[PDB]
Amino acid sequence: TFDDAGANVPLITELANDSNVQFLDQDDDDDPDTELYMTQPFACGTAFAVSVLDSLMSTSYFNDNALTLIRTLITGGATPELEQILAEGAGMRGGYCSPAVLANRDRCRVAQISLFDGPLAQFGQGGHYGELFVYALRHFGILCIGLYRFRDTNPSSKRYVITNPPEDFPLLPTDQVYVLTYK
Amino acid sequence: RKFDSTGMFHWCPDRPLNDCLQDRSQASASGLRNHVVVCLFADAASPLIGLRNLVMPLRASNFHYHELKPTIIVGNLDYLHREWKTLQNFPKLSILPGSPLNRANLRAVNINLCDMCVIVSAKDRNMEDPNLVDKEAILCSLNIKAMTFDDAGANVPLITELANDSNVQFLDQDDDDDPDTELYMTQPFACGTAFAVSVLDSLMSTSYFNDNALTLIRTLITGGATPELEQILAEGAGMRGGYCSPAVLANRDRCRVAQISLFDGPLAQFGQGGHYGELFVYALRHFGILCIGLYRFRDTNPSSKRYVITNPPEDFPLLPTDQVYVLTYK
Amino acid sequence: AANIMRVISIKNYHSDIKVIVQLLQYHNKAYLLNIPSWDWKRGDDAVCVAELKLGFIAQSCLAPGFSTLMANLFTMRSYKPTPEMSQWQTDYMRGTGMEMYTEYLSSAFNALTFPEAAELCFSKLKLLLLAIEVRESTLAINPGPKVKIENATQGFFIAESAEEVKRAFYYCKNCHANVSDVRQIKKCKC
Repeated sequence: TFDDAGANVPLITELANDSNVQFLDQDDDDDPDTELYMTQPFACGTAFAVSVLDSLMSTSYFNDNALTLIRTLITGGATPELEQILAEGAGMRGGYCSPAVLANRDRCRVAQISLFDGPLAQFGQGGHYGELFVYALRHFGILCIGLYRFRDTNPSSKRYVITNPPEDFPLLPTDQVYVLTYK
Repeated sequence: RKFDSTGMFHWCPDRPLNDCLQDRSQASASGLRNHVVVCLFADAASPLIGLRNLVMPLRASNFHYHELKPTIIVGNLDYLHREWKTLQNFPKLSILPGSPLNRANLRAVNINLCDMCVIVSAKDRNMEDPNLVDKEAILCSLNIKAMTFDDAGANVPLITELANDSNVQFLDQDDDDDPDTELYMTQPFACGTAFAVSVLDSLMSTSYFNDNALTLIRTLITGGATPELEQILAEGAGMRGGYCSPAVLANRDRCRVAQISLFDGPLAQFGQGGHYGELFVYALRHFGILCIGLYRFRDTNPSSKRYVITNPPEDFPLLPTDQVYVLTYK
Repeated sequence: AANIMRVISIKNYHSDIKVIVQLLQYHNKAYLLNIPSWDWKRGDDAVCVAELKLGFIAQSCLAPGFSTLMANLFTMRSYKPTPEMSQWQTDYMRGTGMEMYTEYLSSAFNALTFPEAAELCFSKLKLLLLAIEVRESTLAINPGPKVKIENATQGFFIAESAEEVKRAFYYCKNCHANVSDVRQIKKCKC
């Protein structure tokens, strides 16, 4: 508890045993037979476990390029030049940069934007995900990939993740949008 | 210039390890070239391998001081403090503390300019997995062999001690040896890039059948450790030395194993399509140089590997790229 | 250490085998980067679970649920509702039915800007195009109006199955069938 709280603070926990997710939060009411990806703490992004990474072996085989995309995103841009420069054992060499390399500072980033205010709030006010997607793409180059919506729409702070909603999927002014952006 | 009290080795007074410890920088500063690099894998608590037996033959009195190869050891510092009590009397010796797998250590050391890189391990010689025992030595070989340099890589001279003779199959590429081949027939052994303690086993039987033959091999490989030196070390006071009388210093002239090239100088006339018998008789008579074998490029047409031909036939042809193992007094 | 010695043995036997290895530690990747035959242009790869787990949670510090967003795309799962599910669980589980797929954009996309191709691919084909392979070649993610689609461009899509993304290869525009039902694209031959 705090003074000028508690369960409101954002948490993410790495778990060694996926089952222990059942203890991690209250007002879950999940059946303990549920697999990790369906549990409330995983569906909200409060839990993570190394087991969900296993199909990176099979996807590395079937399409190597897809493994390089996920990486460019999650590493923030660790190129194989950096992996080689670190393998030289001298540590991470750096300093001031030429404009020619510094050009790469503009890359796509995973960002989150809120429908509560600003130019997209007109879609939060009872619009649809397809209207939002087309508008944001065209006016801003902002490519939307999912929603982060409050589970308690009526009172906890939990939110859940909706990957790639349908074109006609309704929006709430409290929604937040996962986007890919150059700004 | 000083010597061990028996005249046989170059010597200097004791020092603290911190007089010979360097840093990546100081080292690079050092103009190392034609040196010997020792890549030493050890834990602080691991058994003493006795690197005096590596550094002593390289510091014999039959070399002039100007032709003593500088020596640098890359390895664990806490281990080297335990070893140092035996090393502290040898000149032109230095330590760069750290992992030999760290590429910045190898570059500071000028690994590309050395006359030999030795890969050696003090780690547990019978740890759990028979394939894991040599992983540090194999990774160190493959690491150095894959580097690149600027004003390379697989060109640098390497010798690796192996704990399991079979692991020789991983040690190099463009071998194409069948893994059923015994060590002495494998490419890395035939070139002198690999060594393993198993090849020493018949020193027990040869010690029995002709003791004198065991004293020859030793006089050569130790660079001249006489039983007087073995007794003087058994007195526990360390290697006593200083300046020497001409009467003991007379022993500075001893036979040494040397290597000479048929590319230029007076013997090149034999490299130009002569025969080993012509070379042998000529060198013996004019120089007292007794030839015992050849070191010839395997790729005669393009890698730097060479192989060893012990005692060729009298009519055996020569190439101008051959090098000759010889016994010499100069 | 054991898995590095395997890749050494495999590459020593034949250098040109594509090797994919799981690593538990990121610093151990340096040892296999130093193997003479290791080459990521040849498709060799180290799936480093330390590098990956900490990257997924680090992106969650930037976008809170993104570790869940993104980890669901890389495992095959499938939507199978039950009336016992809350409404939010049916939305969530539909999202878990997504995976990320690679397919060639049809020639109908040629010389569109990437934004126009993404508008088309979303609105008409019901597919979320998010990146393209630009010709050596390199991956570009959400590239701006300055980048055109070109013939035999591979695209990266989020979709419910592999049978969905085929539609991007099959799409003809006005040269054949291009209207109404997403089941109606079929194959056209113009």
